[PDB]
Amino acid sequence: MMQKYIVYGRRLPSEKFPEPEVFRMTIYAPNEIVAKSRFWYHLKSLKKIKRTHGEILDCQHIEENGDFVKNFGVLLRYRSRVGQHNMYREVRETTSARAMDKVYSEMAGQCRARYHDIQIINVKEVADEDVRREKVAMFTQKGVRFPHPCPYVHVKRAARTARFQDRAPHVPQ
Amino acid sequence: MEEIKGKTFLPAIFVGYQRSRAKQRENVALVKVSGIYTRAETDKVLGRLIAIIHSKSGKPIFGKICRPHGNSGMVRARFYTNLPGQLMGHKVRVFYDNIDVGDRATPKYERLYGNPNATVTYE
Amino acid sequence: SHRKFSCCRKGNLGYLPRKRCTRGRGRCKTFPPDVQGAPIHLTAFLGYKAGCTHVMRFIDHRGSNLHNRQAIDQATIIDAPPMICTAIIGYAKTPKGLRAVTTVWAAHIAEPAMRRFYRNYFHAEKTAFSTYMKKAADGTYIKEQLGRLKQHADVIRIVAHTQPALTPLKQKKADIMEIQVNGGANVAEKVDYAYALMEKPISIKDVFSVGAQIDTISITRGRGFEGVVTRWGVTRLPRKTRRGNRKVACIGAWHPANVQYTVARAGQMG
Amino acid sequence: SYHRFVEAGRLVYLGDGPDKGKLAVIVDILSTAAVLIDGPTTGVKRQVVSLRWAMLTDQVINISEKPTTEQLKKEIEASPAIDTFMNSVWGKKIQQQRLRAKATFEDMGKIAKLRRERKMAMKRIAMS
Amino acid sequence: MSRIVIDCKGHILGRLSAIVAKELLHGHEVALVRCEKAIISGAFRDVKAHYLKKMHKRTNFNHLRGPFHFRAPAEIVRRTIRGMIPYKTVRGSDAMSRLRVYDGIPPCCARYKRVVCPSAMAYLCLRPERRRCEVGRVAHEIGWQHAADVERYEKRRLEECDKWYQDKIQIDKKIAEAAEKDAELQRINAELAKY
Amino acid sequence: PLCSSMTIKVPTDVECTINKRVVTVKGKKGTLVRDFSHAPLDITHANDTISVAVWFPRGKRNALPRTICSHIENMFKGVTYGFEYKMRLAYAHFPIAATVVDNNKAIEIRNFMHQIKTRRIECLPGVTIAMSTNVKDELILRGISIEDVSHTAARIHESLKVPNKDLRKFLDGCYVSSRGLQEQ
RNA sequence: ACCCCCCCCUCCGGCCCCGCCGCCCGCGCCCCAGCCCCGUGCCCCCUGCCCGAGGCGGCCCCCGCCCGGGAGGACCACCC
RNA sequence: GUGGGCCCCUCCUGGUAAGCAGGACGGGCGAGGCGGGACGAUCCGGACGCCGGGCCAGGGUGCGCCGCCGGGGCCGGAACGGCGUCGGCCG
Ligand SMILES: [K+]
Ligand SMILES: [K+]
Ligand SMILES: [K+]
Ligand SMILES: [K+]
Ligand SMILES: [K+]
Ligand SMILES: [K+]
Ligand SMILES: [K+]
Ligand SMILES: [K+]
Ligand SMILES: [K+]
Ligand SMILES: [K+]
Ligand SMILES: [K+]
Ligand SMILES: [K+]
Ligand SMILES: [Mg+2]
Ligand SMILES: [Mg+2]
Ligand SMILES: [Mg+2]
Ligand SMILES: [Mg+2]
Ligand SMILES: [Mg+2]
Ligand SMILES: [Mg+2]
Repeated sequence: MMQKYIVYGRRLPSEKFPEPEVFRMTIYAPNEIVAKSRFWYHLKSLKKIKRTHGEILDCQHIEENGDFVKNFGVLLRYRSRVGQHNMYREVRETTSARAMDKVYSEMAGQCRARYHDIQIINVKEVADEDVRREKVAMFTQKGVRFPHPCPYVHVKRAARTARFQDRAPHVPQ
Repeated sequence: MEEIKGKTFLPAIFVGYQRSRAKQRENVALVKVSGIYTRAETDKVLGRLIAIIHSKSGKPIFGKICRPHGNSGMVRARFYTNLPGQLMGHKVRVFYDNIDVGDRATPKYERLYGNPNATVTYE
Repeated sequence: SHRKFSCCRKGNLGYLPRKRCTRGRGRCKTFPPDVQGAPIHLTAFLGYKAGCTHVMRFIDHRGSNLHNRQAIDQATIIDAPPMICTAIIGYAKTPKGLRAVTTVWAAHIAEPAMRRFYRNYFHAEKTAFSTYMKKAADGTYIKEQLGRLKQHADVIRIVAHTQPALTPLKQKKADIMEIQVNGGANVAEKVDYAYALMEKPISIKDVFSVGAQIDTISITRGRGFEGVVTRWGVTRLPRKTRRGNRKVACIGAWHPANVQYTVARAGQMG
Repeated sequence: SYHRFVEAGRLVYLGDGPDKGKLAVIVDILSTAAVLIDGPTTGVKRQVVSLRWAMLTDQVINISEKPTTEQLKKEIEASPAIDTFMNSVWGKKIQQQRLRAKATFEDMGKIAKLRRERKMAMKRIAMS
Repeated sequence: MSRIVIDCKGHILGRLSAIVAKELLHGHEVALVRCEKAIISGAFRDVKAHYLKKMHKRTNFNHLRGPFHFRAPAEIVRRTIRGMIPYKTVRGSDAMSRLRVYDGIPPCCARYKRVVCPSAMAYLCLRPERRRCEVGRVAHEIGWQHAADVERYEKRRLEECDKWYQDKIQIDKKIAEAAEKDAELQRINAELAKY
Repeated sequence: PLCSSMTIKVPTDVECTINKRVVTVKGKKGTLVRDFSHAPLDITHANDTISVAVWFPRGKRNALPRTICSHIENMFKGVTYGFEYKMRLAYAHFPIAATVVDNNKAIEIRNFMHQIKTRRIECLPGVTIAMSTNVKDELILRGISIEDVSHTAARIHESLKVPNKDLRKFLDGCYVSSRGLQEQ
């Protein structure tokens, strides 16, 4: 559901400063209306330009090619009930937006932090040798094999319409 | 049943009226059709003639299937005459063939007060 | 508030309700436990209470203050004329308890047993065991019917009755009771022993022995409707209580707003 | 004592999702929750699924490390692996489940009366 | 309108109760066999204290008015199902009267054809590290007197059914030999097109 | 990791048969059976060696493979050599008495701290108990199953308890002194 | 482990066996494993829609008082 | 006619505090049906002639009891303790 957007903005031009500077950002958001709001949240803190005093020049939407599985490293900050913290996370996904979906669900589940509690500092691709987290690194290898981690899930699902049967089914492994 | 005697059919059940926890709409019946588990596979049984046997007269009551209900294969049906509570848990027949019962399968509000702007002729 | 001084409740709540007994006589509800291999023996008998006396006996104890001295003891006397065994019943242990297989009666049944089947004997028309005696005449039917108890039962009992024409009682009909056969080597040996007792008398010297211990089961003396002082043993109220001192004063607190089953009330005693 | 493993080139049957009912092959392993699958001779686009949807067959296809939808397509067709699955008793049942999914209400009526002829024949046989 | 006969071995108590209750209200007759082999998730001792805390609740002024606490495994299952039924109405009392519960498999059900509900069986429902106990063992700790009798009867029954299977095996090799009745080979091939 | 695993060496003198997490071992001394079917394990018997493995360990499942491998090693020493526990009867002023009975399947104890109660402790089957014929006031427990030998020695220790006294001063009892293998 | 649960012990709807002596109803049996799951990932899916023996499981029915004594008792009941 | 009011949200004063007592903008009950919050004059929605059809707010969707699936994680109450488990930051 996440999407990559590039936003340009600038302070409204005046007599003291004709041709103000242009600032660009990369944003991940579910749509164009949330993305432009998040651009004004940062430009107000980092550059002290409220939304009343500036204008947005573009909301570029960028669609990425998948088809191969890469590593990503996300540097972010979030807020808990006792303060603010920094954190680095690693994930394997096919596009950057999909890697941000995975991050937001792990923050929501293990830290209970929602979307507006989180500021993304950095998102970059990480080559296989340079990985630093054990979970990701296991799969950055040649020849990884494991048996199915939950084959019971197949059997139960079929038993939701086939409510009564004549023998208890097996779980092939 | 001397006119539906030889008609093969698909089994069904009358589970209850349409309701909430506060109110109950007796003019629509909820019906369970065997082999229908999805809202999508309710199209096949949509709009077809059904029947239930009132086991005080022994005669059938005829009706039709109108809408689906929920996500899980339930349907809504309207009968010629609204059903009594005694009939819950009983079996419903979904006929595979066609039967011309005239207008004896249609609800009582649609037969009269159905508003055809129509008149009383007086012969 | 808390009851200020400590004192137990009056009477035993495990003998409730205090109603009249509805069983006719004392009924033996349990039997002694069977021991696989033990010598065969009978476990019960039925008598009538005759009287009390006292005896002098020489005490042979050890560590007691009566170690080599004489004591006077009270004894009770029970009248036990011989009983007649008339039938054999078997039961099986099932997931629903004890269920019976069949009951095999004797070929010939006496007058004291036949009278227990009728309300008035002189007036009634006599049709008890009329067909059974005809079929069972030839003894083969008994052997076949005993051919089941050997194959399906875990517990064997004999049916026996008393002879009330050998007592000073008024009744003329017998009292009928099952007596369990314990001991033996297997089930099949306890049915050969029960058959060898059919239509025969049994003396009490062939059940109990001298110095052994027994249990006595009966129905107590009756006193009719009786109040709380005597029925339950509660304390009698002081002399200047307005409406009488043979009562329980408080029969419950305000809450709960009912009378509890643990409170003493008047009714049938004995 | 496992005989079916999650690995590159393992053939799977899709049991849920919008591609339910189809075969496909694994090309990459994101984690213990998800894979990259791509079956191009059966009608599946290269996508990420959850391992909760994939049923492991007993067949592995020999493939390269990072193939492409064209190279995989000719790698698959070289192997006889797909044709042996369809001959097994699982593959035969899948075939019948595709002729009993198109049925219409008139046809439900016809199948139902046939089941009444089979039930009564097998009883007119069991009585010797 | 046949009877649905369910072998309760391996099933979760509450997940099986929910199924039976919904079937009863659809006008179905249901029997349940081997109630002492059903399963309750949790450690046996946690399950034990839970059933001993129910037994402490009785009407203070007269225990004959109070909740009755049944000790056999079949009756525990039947009281769980009544919690999922509007049993104080006529529609609800008709549903209870259509239900039967049995410890073991007794002769009145011994030739019925059985079924299972795998969506409520513990090997598909519970994680491997969760503790679990059998209903029969809980009952024996709160007062059921017949644990040993059900086992003796179950043992004799399976031996007699194990002999039966051997002769049933041979019968199938004669019943199924009947590929010589063409008037059925005309039935199978038409069913072939639609399958 | 995806798998946690340990491996052990199978000695030349035993036979091993593993099937559905039932390990049966047999050499000269005897034959042993254990049942590890209460844990999720992937055991592999192949090429005269044994491996135990757990797929996707999360918490205390990583604690399993070394436990099941250690129990199997005690199942090779017992079937080869056997276990031997030596206890010592200790006392002050009241000699404990000890008679082996039941042809070395039970022991009686008398006169512990001058007491009238007598003590009877039966051996778990497969265990034998003899008085020392070398050094006085000492018992010998022998068997192939290490759990069985240790459970019997602890049941003897638990039978001789001094009640209601300062145990730091009253120290009579029967104490395990040597936990080792046999020596033939 | 004075605790808790069961036995013993008190009451006990219902039920069973035995004495004297007919009705009705239904048609369906492998077992055991889930980190061997032994080759699975099905069958059933028509209770009349055309089904309707024997065996095997169910169901119904079947039994007086008054009167007088008492070891029983307000009246009744209970035991004779 | 009324000149006994009370409650909610924000903001306050006395009091250890109170379902205590006294003030303020706006709203409600009073004098507001219906659904939901198990249950409640005031909370969440929505404010009302008599009907038929459609759409759906608030709250929810194992059975009682109308309605559910797919996916990613984890597995009343204070100071103060925890080599329970999963995840981080600094050396
Ligand atoms: K007081
Ligand atoms: K007092
Ligand atoms: K008193
Ligand atoms: K009271
Ligand atoms: K009372
Ligand atoms: K009292
Ligand atoms: K009184
Ligand atoms: K108690
Ligand atoms: K006692
Ligand atoms: K104050
Ligand atoms: K108002
Ligand atoms: K922690
Ligand atoms: Mg006075
Ligand atoms: Mg006065
Ligand atoms: Mg106030
Ligand atoms: Mg007013
Ligand atoms: Mg309400
Ligand atoms: Mg429902």
